[PDB]
Amino acid sequence: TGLYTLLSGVNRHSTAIGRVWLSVIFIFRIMVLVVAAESVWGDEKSSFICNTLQPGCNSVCYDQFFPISHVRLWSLQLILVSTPALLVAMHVAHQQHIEKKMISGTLWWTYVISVVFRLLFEAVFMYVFYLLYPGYAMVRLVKCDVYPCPNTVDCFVSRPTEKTVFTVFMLAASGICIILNVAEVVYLIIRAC
Amino acid sequence: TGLYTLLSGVNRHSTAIGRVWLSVIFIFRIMVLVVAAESVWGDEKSSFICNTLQPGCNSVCYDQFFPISHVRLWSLQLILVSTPALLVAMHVAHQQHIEKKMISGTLWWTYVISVVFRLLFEAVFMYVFYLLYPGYAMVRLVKCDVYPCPNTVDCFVSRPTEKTVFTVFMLAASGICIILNVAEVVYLIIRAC
Repeated sequence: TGLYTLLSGVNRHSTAIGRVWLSVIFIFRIMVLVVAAESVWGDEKSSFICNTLQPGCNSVCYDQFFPISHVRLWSLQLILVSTPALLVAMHVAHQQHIEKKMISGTLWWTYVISVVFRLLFEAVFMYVFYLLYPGYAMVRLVKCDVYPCPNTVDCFVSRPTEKTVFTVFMLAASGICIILNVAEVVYLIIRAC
Repeated sequence: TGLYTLLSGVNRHSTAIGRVWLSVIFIFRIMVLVVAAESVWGDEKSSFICNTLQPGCNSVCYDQFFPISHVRLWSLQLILVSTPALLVAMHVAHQQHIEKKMISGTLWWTYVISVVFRLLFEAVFMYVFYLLYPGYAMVRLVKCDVYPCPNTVDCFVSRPTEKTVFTVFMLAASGICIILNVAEVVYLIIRAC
């Protein structure tokens, strides 16, 4: 859990919000993703079937309707969100090593910049998820007309309801994280002056 | 061949047109139908296939696109066209038997009425063929959306080109028969006065 709190962005300049609340939500998202990765999204493509005899229609329809899986999007989002925290940690380690082998304002500015970057990454991933999948709910039946499928074919999705439930959980957690990051930057600015 | 000439409508009041030309066309139609009945229309339904996994779609699509086979239509047309000729023949046999056990105008009127009825039957069968199958040509691929087929499916017809050739032959023969019957009634009316 210590590695998770390090990846959250806990810093000596962090207030209570960033130290005790943001890290817990980060760990919660990690745990939910670990639970839901291969249990419910494991057979997304192998169980995807269409009512046709045309060879190759299943694969092209699956690629058309799922350009990138939800789990992979959430994994990329978590990696990119955790990157600035470990960047700051490595910078702190470098500064301490330089001190050992031989100011606070630089640390403060680095912390606020990293928080802003985390907010930006969360916002852009929310926007791209909205672009790819406008509705939070997943449907049982889809209509596919991509070549080589003739006319329009019916295709069926695996576990729509469970995927909808986990999507709701993940989106709520991401929204809470965005709100907490905005509160963090506002609180730091207020404390500055 | 004598039975065929009897079924054509050969009568003692018949002129050359009805005695030597109409009967030959009748026999020609019979022979072409016998050749084409089971050779080319035999596998019309068993070889009819559609690109789908839906059970029962082949049968409903075949029934939708072929309400009655061409061969059965031609068989019914031949039977109904040959009916008045044998009706007249049985009436003549009855008259001769009555004469044996004990006028010409009755025979003349019966002959002209039978020719008119043959013309009407040929015309109505031509019209119903035009209603069911507007084009003389048969296509390779058809689009079917009848329940329970989902959306629209592609279905493939057996031997479209050979069926088109035989359809052209049969339609030309029927048209020639219609023209000859009209000429027969006109010639009989002219000879009457």
